[PDB]
Parts: sequence; C-alpha cells; structure tokens
Amino acid sequence: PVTFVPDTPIESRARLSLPKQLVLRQSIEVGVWTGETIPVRTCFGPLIGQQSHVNHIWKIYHNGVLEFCIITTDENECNWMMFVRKARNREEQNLVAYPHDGKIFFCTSQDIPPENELLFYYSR
Repeated sequence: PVTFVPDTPIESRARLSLPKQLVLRQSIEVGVWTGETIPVRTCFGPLIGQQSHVNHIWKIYHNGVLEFCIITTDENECNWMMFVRKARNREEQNLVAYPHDGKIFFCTSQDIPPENELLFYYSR
C-alpha cells in the first residue's frame, strides 16, 4: 500500500506576517509577545485590515472627515498587528498607536525586554 505525505499547511496571512522577533501566545485572547529586546523608538506598520468606508476597529480621518474604518478580526484580511491587545492601564502600556499618512503605526514607548506582551494605547 502507498503512504501519503501531505503539503505543509498554509497559515493565515496575519500569522505569516509576524516579525521574527515577536511571538504569539495567550494575552493577559492570542497576544503578541517579544522574543528578544525591542528598543525604544522601534516602529511597526502600517496596520493591514478590512477597510470599510467591535473592539477591533480603527478610524481613519482625512481632512476632518472619517474616511473609513479598519476592522481587525479576520486573520486572512489582516497583518499580525490585529493580535496586539490594548493596554488596560498606563503602567502596562509599551506601544503608542497613531495614524500617519492615513495608516496606523505602533511605536515602542520604552525598551521592551524579552517575554513581554506588546500592549498599545492611542496617542493623544
């Protein structure tokens, strides 16, 4: 009898896009953790998600009008940044999330040692 060898399964786009210096593990529900030190002023982006002109919605304004929302729910429609959870307080927070040129970027507020969860808050 013949034995069958399957293809290597294909992971979702969100997962494949993950920077090698980061890992996915359960959040404080999947979250993004550091596999090594991430220096202050390290920037990630832009966010990729489903564009449409809950808890997973980014608002893009342009010249004072809400142009569209990015929704970050579907692993096939987003990059890895859909996995980054929102800090629950100002202590825990280590990424600032902000629009630039109509796209969302996350930037480290401080050096983040290995084995820390990435946790965002909005800029001012």
